[PDB]
Amino acid sequence: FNSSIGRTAQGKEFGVTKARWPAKSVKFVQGLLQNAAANAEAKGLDATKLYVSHIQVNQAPKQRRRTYRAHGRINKYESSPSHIELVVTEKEEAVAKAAEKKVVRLTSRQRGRIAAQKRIAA
Amino acid sequence: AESHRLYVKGKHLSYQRSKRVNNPNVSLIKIEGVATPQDAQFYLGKRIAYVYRASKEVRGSKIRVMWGKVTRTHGNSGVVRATFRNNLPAKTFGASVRIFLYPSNI
Amino acid sequence: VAYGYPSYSTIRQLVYKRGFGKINKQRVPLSDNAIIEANLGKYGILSIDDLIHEIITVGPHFKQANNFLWPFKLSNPSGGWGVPRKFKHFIQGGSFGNREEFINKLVKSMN
Amino acid sequence: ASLPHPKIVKKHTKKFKRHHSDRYHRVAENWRKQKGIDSVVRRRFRGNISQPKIGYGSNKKTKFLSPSGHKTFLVANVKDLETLTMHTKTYAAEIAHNISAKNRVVILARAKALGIKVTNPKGRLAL
Amino acid sequence: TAQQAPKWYPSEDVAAPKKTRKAVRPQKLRASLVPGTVLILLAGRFRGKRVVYLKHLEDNTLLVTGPFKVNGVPLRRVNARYVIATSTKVSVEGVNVEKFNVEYFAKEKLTKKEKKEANEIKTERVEDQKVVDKALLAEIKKTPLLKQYLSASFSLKNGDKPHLLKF
Amino acid sequence: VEPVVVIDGKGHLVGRLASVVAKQLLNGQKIVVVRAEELNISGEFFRNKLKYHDFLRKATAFNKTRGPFHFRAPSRIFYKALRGMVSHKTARGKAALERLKVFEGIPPPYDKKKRVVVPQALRVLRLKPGRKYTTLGKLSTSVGWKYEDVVAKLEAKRKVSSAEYYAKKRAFTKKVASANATAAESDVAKQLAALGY
RNA sequence: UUGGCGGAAAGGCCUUGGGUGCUUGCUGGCGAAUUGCAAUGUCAUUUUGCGUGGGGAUAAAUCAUUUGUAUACGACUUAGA
RNA sequence: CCCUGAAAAUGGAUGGCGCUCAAGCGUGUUACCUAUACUCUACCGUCAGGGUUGAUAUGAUGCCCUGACGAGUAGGCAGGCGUGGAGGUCAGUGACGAAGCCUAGACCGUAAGGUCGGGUCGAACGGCCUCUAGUGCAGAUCUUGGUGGUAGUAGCAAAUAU
RNA sequence: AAUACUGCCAGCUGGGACUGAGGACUGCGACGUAAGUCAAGGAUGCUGGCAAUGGUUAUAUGCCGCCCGUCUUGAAACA
RNA sequence: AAUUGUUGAAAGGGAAGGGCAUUUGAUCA
Repeated sequence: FNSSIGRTAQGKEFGVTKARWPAKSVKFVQGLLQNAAANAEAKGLDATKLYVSHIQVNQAPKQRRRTYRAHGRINKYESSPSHIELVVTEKEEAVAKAAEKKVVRLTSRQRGRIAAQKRIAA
Repeated sequence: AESHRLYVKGKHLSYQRSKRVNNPNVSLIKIEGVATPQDAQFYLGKRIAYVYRASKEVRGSKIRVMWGKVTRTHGNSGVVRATFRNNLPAKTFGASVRIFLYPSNI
Repeated sequence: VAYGYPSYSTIRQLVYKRGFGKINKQRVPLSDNAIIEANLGKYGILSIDDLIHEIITVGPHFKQANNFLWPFKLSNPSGGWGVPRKFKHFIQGGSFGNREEFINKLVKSMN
Repeated sequence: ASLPHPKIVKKHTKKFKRHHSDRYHRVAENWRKQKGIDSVVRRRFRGNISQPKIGYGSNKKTKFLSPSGHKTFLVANVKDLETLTMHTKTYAAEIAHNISAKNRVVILARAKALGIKVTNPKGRLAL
Repeated sequence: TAQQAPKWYPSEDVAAPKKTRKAVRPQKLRASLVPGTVLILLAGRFRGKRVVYLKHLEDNTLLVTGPFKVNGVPLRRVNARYVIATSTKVSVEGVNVEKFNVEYFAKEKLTKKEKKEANEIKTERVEDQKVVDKALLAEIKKTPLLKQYLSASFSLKNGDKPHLLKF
Repeated sequence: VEPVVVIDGKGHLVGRLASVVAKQLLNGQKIVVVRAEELNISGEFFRNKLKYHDFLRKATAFNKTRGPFHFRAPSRIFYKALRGMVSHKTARGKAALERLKVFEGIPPPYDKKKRVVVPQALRVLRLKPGRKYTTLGKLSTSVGWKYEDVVAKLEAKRKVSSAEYYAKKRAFTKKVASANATAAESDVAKQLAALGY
């Protein structure tokens, strides 16, 4: 959602040219972040390795309002409330156990060929 | 021996087609060294192989081959018609295929 | 149409290869002399050779012999029509018109 | 355990979809003949979809035949399963979706006892 | 019942096939294929290697030899469609090939479940091969360069057209 | 046969050479064309100049930067000729185009390689004796090309170097022929003559 | 390994001396199989990361403030350890 | 044959590239490519000509044999799928899960449609032979409800000023 | 005399592609003195490999493909 | 369902969407 918005040099670090400085959304996100941090502290997760692994913003039911236009016409003037959710997680990913054996099927000619290579090579 | 080849080089030109309609079931193969149907009527019934390579092993090898046979001659330039068990992906309009010498009558 | 004088060899080839009879308003193939005798024995014709003879030499029962035979459905000529434009006269360089004895080659190519 | 039958061939393995089904959401994926005066599908131009025709049928000898060679029969109880006692070579049982597991296990046991193939053996069963 | 009843059930009685008037006849080999002929194999492990035709087995595969002191192909059976018969020929008179036959090369079909997921030759077979190749080289040595010719392997070079090459 | 085929542009008809090279590229053979400034076109110099002026006249009215790009170099003219012959819009045509490499003169990575001529696209073999032709280099330098002298000097230097190389090669070839003649008149020579080779 | 030539895209070529193999130019010996009548019957190259040894040095840009030869915002042009 | 006669407005048409003992023009001869065209074969449907109660054995509206054909707007006829209800039957299914919904999962039927596997879910539902209709949507500037591009855009600039 | 051209062979033969429908016998024919056999009212024998072929969907490639319904002789229309 | 946000997969030189056949990726008896 950056149609017909102004450009700035503060967004150059992200590679984009059009960026803004929202206020209400930033305060709401910061409040929910502090709530998540408090929840993690209460649960027992240290804040050293906590990273925001999920976030989601959906549209809430609209609060209908009214506006007045020319020639005695009534138009649509509601809001767009947000449903915000977020999940922070402790980061821990060193290595896995890979896949299974993945047994291959060998033709008789293929088996003879590998036997020949084994017999010939040291 | 520096050369170990038991086949004949061929180029996949295109399918048996028309101005606006093409038939993927039949392809056209040009044989190097053949210029007329009189000498093109020697590689008839021979098996053509497209030998391509993928990045995933199927049954121990990453090289997969599509097989077909020469049906008849097409044109006066030595081009021949070919019918494959599975039609060529049409991305190989100019690729190199191997026409084997079997079944051999000579 | 293209029409011309046929020969015995091409008549025999036509009757042998694409020879079909008309029995009970059906196109029953002629692979034995029994069917020909059953459907044409009243006119003295009882074999495929007799039918060919009646075709080549016009006789008393040529009308019935021709009516018994289904029209021959031939294919396109194997060696081509030999002309660039079919819809021109034979003297004008096409398949349209009388071909006289030249019809034998075209008939055998198409058969 | 199938009777010797000719290889099943399908003249059209694809699904006949209605025109503009992928263009408009109101148009569902159910075939409807185009009756428009200038409909390209109805006029059967080159490069458009193919209308179903009488020629796309299947051989009556290999019609209604599953790839396993057994005709599909819907069953709901043991008494229904007893119908295919002397016809197990051509017909295969199929438990409907409304039968609970307590009857499904009994139906499967009876089918195994009588040598009747079931097209859905792993249905509503514990993993 | 979800489905009421099939009105008529097909009879589960198999029908015998009709009598077929398709007899078998011996294979008619090509005029260029005559025992003692030098052959070039096109497909298989020993492709390009040159061999000698000895006997026509009853199973429509030619008995061929790769005499072991020349190139190392064993006494085998080869299909008629995977061989090119060269012009040169070395006779095989005095070489007994009556012992070799179809049941000589017994497959002994491998076991089903136990596949070679990991990890031989008969002394009788070695003995027959030695007996054959002794006389084979004894006759072959009468003409120059045949031993080196058969030891060398056939290959196709650039500019070589098989339709104009008289193999 | 050769993975890359080098074709000289001397005395070669533009249209016939373009058709041959386009057919080869569609077949799947890598082709590099050198000395494209020496290509010859049938008709007179004034005729081809008028044709090129007519081509130049064509341009987009509202924005001349989006109109036809009338390239002036002889190599670019040859490339445009082949592009008018190959379907560049399709991916196959694009691949055929990338298979092409057209240069003016004899590049450094191609001076020491064999050059091949097209017998069915040569002016001396197709044009009637006494017919008027033109030079692509002269046409380009009259139309607006500005690098006629540079390529001429480079070609002169390359010709001098190649002449020295051919002098050395001719000396070596004479020595080899003398060695073969001395080796002749022997039993191996008679057997080879009897067996053809 | 010594030297020379090549700038158009040189990035390649020639050459000097030694070492490491082969040499089918000619004459011998040894083994080739149970891969079963063909089933591409691999050995070439285009990138990314990983692991092992030798080798080369420890930097800039943007935002922030400000300048004005610049401008709607961008952007341009400057400066301040 | 060619040339003057022969001049119209965005930049362009033998399609263009291009072609000159032509790849231009007239004529003569072969080879080559193809239409849902022609010949044969496999399958489906329709029509016509027939056989088949000497059976346990049922569907003679069933089965099989032979031949021919298969385009199409308005329109007519015929054969079939599905929806809301009622009668007979399945002594039908189901709280250990009925209906509904979702499901680039599977099967059958050329097709309308049917069926299975999994998740959600919570009290009803289905097959067979018939009767009945308020029985099938893609449009009618269709009636109602909700939702998108525009769009975080126009704009929130009269009335002296914080 | 030979040869060119045309037409005939119920003369022979080499190579390649598609198709395998029907399912105990019924008929028309040939070989064989005779048993019996056959290319004679629709393909069988042997052998090899695997227990990958193939179905659905996404992308890619070669070709084709104008927007649904109505009015109209004429629709995709700048109706 | 229209619409919207994240995760997972694919494509994107002035459109997307479809048909004729196949390669590759995912999945399937």
